[PDB]
Amino acid sequence: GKVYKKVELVGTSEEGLEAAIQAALARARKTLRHLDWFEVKEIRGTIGEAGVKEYQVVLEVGFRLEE
Amino acid sequence: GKVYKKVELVGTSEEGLEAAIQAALARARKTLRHLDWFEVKEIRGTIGEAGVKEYQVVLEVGFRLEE
Amino acid sequence: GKVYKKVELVGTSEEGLEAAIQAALARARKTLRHLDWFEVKEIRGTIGEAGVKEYQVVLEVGFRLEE
Amino acid sequence: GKVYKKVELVGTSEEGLEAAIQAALARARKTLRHLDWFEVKEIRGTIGEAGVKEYQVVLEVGFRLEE
Amino acid sequence: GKVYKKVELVGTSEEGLEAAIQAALARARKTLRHLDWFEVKEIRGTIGEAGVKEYQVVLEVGFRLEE
Amino acid sequence: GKVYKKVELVGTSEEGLEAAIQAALARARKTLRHLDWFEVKEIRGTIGEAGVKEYQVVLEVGFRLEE
Amino acid sequence: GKVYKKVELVGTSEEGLEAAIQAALARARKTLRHLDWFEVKEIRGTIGEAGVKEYQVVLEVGFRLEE
Amino acid sequence: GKVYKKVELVGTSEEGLEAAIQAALARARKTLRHLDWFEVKEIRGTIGEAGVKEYQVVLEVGFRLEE
Amino acid sequence: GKVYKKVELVGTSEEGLEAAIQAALARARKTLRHLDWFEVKEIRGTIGEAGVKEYQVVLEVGFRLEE
Amino acid sequence: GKVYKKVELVGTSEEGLEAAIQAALARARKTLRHLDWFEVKEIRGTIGEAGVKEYQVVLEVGFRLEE
Amino acid sequence: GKVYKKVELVGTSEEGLEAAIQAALARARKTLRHLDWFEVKEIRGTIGEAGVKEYQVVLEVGFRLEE
Amino acid sequence: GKVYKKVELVGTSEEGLEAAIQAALARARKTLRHLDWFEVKEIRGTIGEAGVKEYQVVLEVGFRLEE
Ligand SMILES: CC(C)(COP(=O)(O)OP(=O)(O)OC[C@H]1O[C@@H](n2cnc3c(N)ncnc32)[C@H](O)[C@@H]1OP(=O)(O)O)[C@@H](O)C(=O)NCCC(=O)NCCS
Ligand SMILES: CC(C)(COP(=O)(O)OP(=O)(O)OC[C@H]1O[C@@H](n2cnc3c(N)ncnc32)[C@H](O)[C@@H]1OP(=O)(O)O)[C@@H](O)C(=O)NCCC(=O)NCCS
Ligand SMILES: CC(C)(COP(=O)(O)OP(=O)(O)OC[C@H]1O[C@@H](n2cnc3c(N)ncnc32)[C@H](O)[C@@H]1OP(=O)(O)O)[C@@H](O)C(=O)NCCC(=O)NCCS
Ligand SMILES: CC(C)(COP(=O)(O)OP(=O)(O)OC[C@H]1O[C@@H](n2cnc3c(N)ncnc32)[C@H](O)[C@@H]1OP(=O)(O)O)[C@@H](O)C(=O)NCCC(=O)NCCS
Ligand SMILES: CC(C)(COP(=O)(O)OP(=O)(O)OC[C@H]1O[C@@H](n2cnc3c(N)ncnc32)[C@H](O)[C@@H]1OP(=O)(O)O)[C@@H](O)C(=O)NCCC(=O)NCCS
Ligand SMILES: CC(C)(COP(=O)(O)OP(=O)(O)OC[C@H]1O[C@@H](n2cnc3c(N)ncnc32)[C@H](O)[C@@H]1OP(=O)(O)O)[C@@H](O)C(=O)NCCC(=O)NCCS
Ligand SMILES: CC(C)(COP(=O)(O)OP(=O)(O)OC[C@H]1O[C@@H](n2cnc3c(N)ncnc32)[C@H](O)[C@@H]1OP(=O)(O)O)[C@@H](O)C(=O)NCCC(=O)NCCS
Ligand SMILES: CC(C)(COP(=O)(O)OP(=O)(O)OC[C@H]1O[C@@H](n2cnc3c(N)ncnc32)[C@H](O)[C@@H]1OP(=O)(O)O)[C@@H](O)C(=O)NCCC(=O)NCCS
Ligand SMILES: CC(C)(COP(=O)(O)OP(=O)(O)OC[C@H]1O[C@@H](n2cnc3c(N)ncnc32)[C@H](O)[C@@H]1OP(=O)(O)O)[C@H](O)C(=O)NCCC(=O)NCCS
Ligand SMILES: Cc1cc2nc3c(=O)[nH]c(=O)nc-3n(C[C@H](O)[C@H](O)[C@H](O)COP(=O)(O)O)c2cc1C
Ligand SMILES: Cc1cc2nc3c(=O)[nH]c(=O)nc-3n(C[C@H](O)[C@H](O)[C@H](O)COP(=O)(O)O)c2cc1C
Ligand SMILES: Cc1cc2nc3c(=O)[nH]c(=O)nc-3n(C[C@H](O)[C@H](O)[C@H](O)COP(=O)(O)O)c2cc1C
Ligand SMILES: Cc1cc2nc3c(=O)[nH]c(=O)nc-3n(C[C@H](O)[C@H](O)[C@H](O)COP(=O)(O)O)c2cc1C
Ligand SMILES: Cc1cc2nc3c(=O)[nH]c(=O)nc-3n(C[C@H](O)[C@H](O)[C@H](O)COP(=O)(O)O)c2cc1C
Ligand SMILES: Cc1cc2nc3c(=O)[nH]c(=O)nc-3n(C[C@H](O)[C@H](O)[C@H](O)COP(=O)(O)O)c2cc1C
Repeated sequence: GKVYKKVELVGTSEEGLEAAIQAALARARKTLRHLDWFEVKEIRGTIGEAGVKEYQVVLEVGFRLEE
Repeated sequence: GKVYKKVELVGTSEEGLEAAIQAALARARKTLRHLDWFEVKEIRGTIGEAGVKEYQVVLEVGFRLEE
Repeated sequence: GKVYKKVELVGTSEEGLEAAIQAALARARKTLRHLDWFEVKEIRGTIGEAGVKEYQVVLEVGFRLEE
Repeated sequence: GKVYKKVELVGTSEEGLEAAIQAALARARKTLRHLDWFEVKEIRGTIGEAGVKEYQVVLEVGFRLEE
Repeated sequence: GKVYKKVELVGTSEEGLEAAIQAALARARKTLRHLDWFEVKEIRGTIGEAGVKEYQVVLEVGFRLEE
Repeated sequence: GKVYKKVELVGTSEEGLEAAIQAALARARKTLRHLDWFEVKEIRGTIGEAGVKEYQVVLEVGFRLEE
Repeated sequence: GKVYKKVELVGTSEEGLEAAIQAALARARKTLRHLDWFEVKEIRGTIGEAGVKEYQVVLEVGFRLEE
Repeated sequence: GKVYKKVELVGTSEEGLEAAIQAALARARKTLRHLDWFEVKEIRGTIGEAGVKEYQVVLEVGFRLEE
Repeated sequence: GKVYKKVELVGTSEEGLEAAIQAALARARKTLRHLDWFEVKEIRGTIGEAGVKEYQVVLEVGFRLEE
Repeated sequence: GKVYKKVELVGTSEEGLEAAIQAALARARKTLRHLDWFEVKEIRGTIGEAGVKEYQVVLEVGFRLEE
Repeated sequence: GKVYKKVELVGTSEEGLEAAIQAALARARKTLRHLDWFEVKEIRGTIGEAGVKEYQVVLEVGFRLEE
Repeated sequence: GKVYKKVELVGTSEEGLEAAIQAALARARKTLRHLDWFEVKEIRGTIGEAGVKEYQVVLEVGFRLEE
């Protein structure tokens, strides 16, 4: 009946984990419709002078295909 | 030489597992050419009053890239 | 806000995979309320004289906790 | 000597990841005694108009069995 | 005391998943004795014009070694 | 037909691995009926002055559900 | 801030593993901009009369999304 | 140069884990030559009136192929 | 050319996940130079009377080796 | 319909990874018919005075069963 | 607050599994302070004329870092 | 009896995979004694204008502890 597609995005943020996830989802929303669920695959990031520099949440986003 | 792409789809069906897989592949065939193989990643679904409500087969579909 | 619980069941059937899943969900329904989704963890079984004897679907069942 | 049990819960929250984990543990505390440790199995969630709608932390909770 | 061996087979069928599993077990029975249990490792297949062309169930078969 | 449930326990012992497994199964037997099989998921433990202090075997226990 | 996308390709070559990876990346470069990193997921291949016939490197390619 | 083969066996014993492993290796030694190393894949078993009934160590055994 | 080393740390914090990661990286920075990236392996923790007591992020830290 | 068997071999070579894989397949070819595909499970090896001493590619080889 | 380090050791013994684990922890204790917990990653070993020759337990050891 | 330690290194090279592994092992040899075996955990790398820029082999190196 219904068919969904999953797309793997990496959301990044210097503020936090929630912000990194939201960054990815805010970009998906600009282009994709019927965004339904997400799955966090891994949490990575870079290290700077002040500790964590950039949080990087690797993310699978599922959306319903039209037509 | 050849390069293939894999795309992750979720086929759903109220009838059965085979029907769920076929639903995903029937939607892929509308848009993609040179579909070659698939790999079932996981089997999930929803529960209703009569037991299984919707079978949901998470699926990787491999196809040959042109040019 | 909401909290769900997951419970690991193994549904068995001599007839097929769908029947094995349905057996587990039919038993869960007798006792548990607000059954929402399931996840197939593995498919196993026994072998007899006529091939497959019993299909055994190891299954995670998610339901909403009350109150 | 001692025997512990592990139970798989899914804590949900619209506010954040920490709130989702706390939701699950607050519900466990109402019913279970000698809660000791937890293990995050996966982080999932739903998508709405404003990005993340509901954070969902799938969680294993370990507690000491009495007697 | 007892020692079992596991052998990895791939059963294929154009008709369905159950038929693929049965194809592997029917071939094992021709040659091996004391076949006891099986474990499905992965589900793959090929794609044709009519959707799924051949279902391919990768399968571990366990049997008791004699003597 | 039949439906089984799996429950995740952690047996602990200062004496050894076998004693840790037996501790979990001895506690299960007090409360659960038709215990059939177990699966070791992981082996952990604590460290003291004399080496290993407590062996901790994380364990899945499968039993047949009644009625 | 930044958002990356990951795409799963399978590079193939009769010459070697490096050539298979390079095949996939050369095809990505024709169409995608800001290609940054790759991750080898698995190495497979076909067998002919002279041993290995075609090396097949399944590959995840990460690139920065524009705008 | 050298080629090794791996074979998956399941050693069982009512006495203990070490005895289960040794049961598998004692049977391998009767038939196979140049046995070099082993890898424990999982530890399972059955449950009886007195706790553990039979320990079952699933095992990969590596040996050098002749010629 | 370049060689990096990875070290596995567990950062802990009573405040949150981000604080737990930062605690680990702040300790690494005291002793190690050329810290570049991190990978979260798992998220665990302890439970107290107020829910989560201590967040524990198991973490791999990668840094470039000198000379 | 068709049934395939998978066999786990370890090909070794002092010259390189491709040579290690080819060593395994060249030995399989001597004894087995209808060799079709392979899957690299892991890459290991030994260390000597001059760096890598022996590359060791653990390999699954799939072939069609006759008759 | 607190930061722990994990180190991966392989304890070996001809006597048994418990002895292999203890061998690793006895060596760690000579050099490292505040050893707290361990995690068994895998169980391997070598094969001789009399069956198992050497048990080899690959082990992660966690200890609290000072100051 | 014997105790080994494992250390996780990432060897990099612009020339190839073998060169990346050798880079890691050549650096280990400068400082560590009784290097015995290695295990490749993952293969990653960076992308430049000419395809692959730097191969990066994440590697576990095992060596016998002295004394
Ligand atoms: C390049 C790329 C990142 C740009 O992404 P993007 O900005 O989201 O662009 P897309 O065209 O993919 O956007 C979605 C499209 O599907 C439509 N769409 C949105 N929601 C949809 C839905 N739920 N179902 C079906 N179609 C949908 C949109 O209308 C849009 O189509 P449009 O041309 O009418 O505007 C992206 O297209 C990509 O990575 N695709 C694959 C590229 C690739 O891997 N190449 C192969 C190299 S070997
Ligand atoms: C949105 C989406 C789901 C729509 O699905 P769809 O029905 O397949 O629509 P598409 O436009 O992708 O159709 C397939 C395209 O692939 C092409 N194609 C099919 N098979 C091909 C092959 N073997 N080789 C090369 N191209 C091929 C088709 O010709 C078509 O392109 P065209 O419009 O130039 O003729 C899909 O485009 C997509 O996932 N893109 C979004 C990716 C994404 O997540 N973007 C980033 C968001 S932040
Ligand atoms: C090639 C192969 C698929 C042949 O399949 P097959 O049709 O089942 O043929 P078999 O040789 O296994 O015949 C069955 C054998 O198992 C024995 N057997 C059956 N049940 C048994 C049991 N429960 N306990 C012990 N032996 C049993 C039979 O007696 C027979 O042995 P026999 O020839 O001494 O009489 C399979 O044997 C194989 O893949 N061999 C290994 C190939 C390999 O890996 N090569 C080395 C690496 S290159
Ligand atoms: C078939 C497919 C692989 C072909 O890819 P391709 O030929 O290499 O190139 P595409 O046309 O998809 O992508 C190139 C586009 O991405 C853009 N792109 C490249 N780098 C980009 C970047 N970093 N950021 C945003 N966009 C980028 C290019 O400018 C181009 O866009 P434009 O032509 O609209 O200006 C691709 O269309 C695809 O797989 N899409 C998804 C198909 C799918 O899953 N279908 C659903 C079936 S159910
Ligand atoms: C011992 C062993 C390594 C020998 O390897 P080998 O050099 O390849 O010898 P094989 O017996 O496997 O040779 C292949 C056999 O199967 C046949 N065979 C080859 N290709 C075949 C195919 N595509 N389909 C069916 N059979 C095939 C060959 O003709 C040969 O049979 P034959 O001797 O009856 O002529 C291997 O047979 C083996 O691992 N056996 C199992 C050992 C084991 O684990 N048993 C339990 C001990 S605890
Ligand atoms: C059933 C089974 C476990 C019993 O086999 P077994 O008791 O170990 O005896 P096998 O003959 O197979 O293997 C031992 C033989 O290998 C040979 N051998 C031993 N080690 C060897 C090695 N290192 N290299 C090459 N040959 C070796 C020996 O000569 C010995 O006796 P042989 O002269 O008859 O060949 C085994 O035959 C089997 O599982 N085969 C595969 C079954 C299968 O999956 N086939 C397809 C069915 S769908
Ligand atoms: C004990 C321990 C936790 C303390 O960690 P620590 O505070 O970082 O102490 P270190 O010994 O690593 O000191 C850091 C050293 O690394 C050096 N270093 C830092 N960055 C470096 C870089 N990027 N390249 C090369 N060297 C570097 C520093 O210069 C310093 O060297 P110094 O002694 O010349 O001043 C840690 O040393 C340890 O776990 N070592 C291994 C213990 C072990 O497992 N042994 C076997 C037990 S069985
Ligand atoms: C920074 C670092 C990589 C430098 O590595 P390095 O170049 O190999 O230098 P090291 O001093 O650690 O290693 C060589 C030492 O190990 C010894 N060694 C070599 N082989 C040995 C063996 N098999 N058994 C015991 N010791 C051995 C050498 O003799 C030498 O000791 P010595 O200088 O006292 O004579 C290393 O200090 C490190 O990674 N430490 C851990 C970092 C860490 O996790 N710290 C905690 C931060 S929060
Ligand atoms: C060779 C090696 C195994 C020797 O192990 P070792 O027996 O523990 O010897 P170390 O020198 O590390 O001694 C342990 C140190 O940890 C310190 N220490 C012990 N417990 C501690 C704790 N919990 N917190 C902080 N420091 C602690 C000890 O005091 C000692 O340091 P000190 O002698 O300077 O006072 C070495 O430590 C090692 O594995 N280092 C890694 C080197 C490496 O990776 N090489 C680069 C590869 S290219
Ligand atoms: C394979 C798959 C995984 C899903 N995972 C989740 C989950 O992570 N959490 C959740 O709330 N919903 C999950 N969903 C349910 C989807 O959000 C569901 O499709 C949506 O609620 C209704 O679908 P629709 O787009 O047809 O309206 C999942 C659905 C599928 C197909
Ligand atoms: C990584 C990968 C995985 C594949 N898996 C399968 C498989 O699951 N089953 C199968 O029959 N063929 C499998 N194939 C073979 C493809 O179907 C093959 O590319 C096709 O048969 C011929 O390729 P073509 O598109 O160039 O004609 C696989 C190929 C690749 C690249
Ligand atoms: C298998 C297992 C896993 C554990 N994991 C953790 C951990 O994640 N973090 C932690 O602080 N304690 C962990 N613990 C320690 C428990 O919290 C421990 O049982 C408790 O601190 C003391 O036990 P008690 O209930 O008998 O008082 C673990 C214990 C077991 C049995
Ligand atoms: C490691 C292993 C896995 C097994 N898994 C299953 C299972 O998937 N389902 C099942 O019904 N029996 C399973 N069994 C039980 C076997 O079927 C059992 O050996 C058989 O019922 C009785 O053994 P026998 O050949 O000595 O008569 C398993 C046994 C072992 C050794
Ligand atoms: C999740 C993720 C994984 C990455 N893995 C690697 C790695 O495998 N090796 C590497 O050199 N760089 C890796 N990078 C770093 C990227 O190459 C990095 O984004 C690039 O060097 C700079 O990003 P830019 O496109 O914004 O300039 C990774 C980055 C992300 C987001
Ligand atoms: C992939 C593979 C895995 C191995 N694992 C181990 C191990 O677990 N422990 C060990 O002591 N030796 C291990 N070895 C080393 C073998 O025992 C080695 O082949 C033997 O010591 C010497 O080989 P030979 O049969 O040619 O004499 C391994 C070898 C290979 C090929």
